[PDB]
Amino acid sequence: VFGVTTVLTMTTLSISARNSLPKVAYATAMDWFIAVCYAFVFSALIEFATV
Amino acid sequence: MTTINTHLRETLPKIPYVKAIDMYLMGCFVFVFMALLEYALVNYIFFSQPAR
Repeated sequence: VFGVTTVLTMTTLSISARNSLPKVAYATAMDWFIAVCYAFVFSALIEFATV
Repeated sequence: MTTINTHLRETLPKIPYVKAIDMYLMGCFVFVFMALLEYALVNYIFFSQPAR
């Protein structure tokens, strides 16, 4: 449940952040921060699987 | 997946045919559906042939 809810809310946050600014091909700093945090969640799940 | 679909839906107009993005999202929906049905199948026959 931790995993599913974290991933779901993270996807919702990622969608929400993009609407604040116009459609741009490049990636903003906000996008990099969100991607890194999403990677941290994914890494937590990977460490779960390893253990 | 439904959240992604609705957010995509609002931006676009109401066109009859099927778009490429719609084809991809439908494919992903089918993948998730088949995963859930596969779990249901596993749970259905487990008592008789758990090794299966």
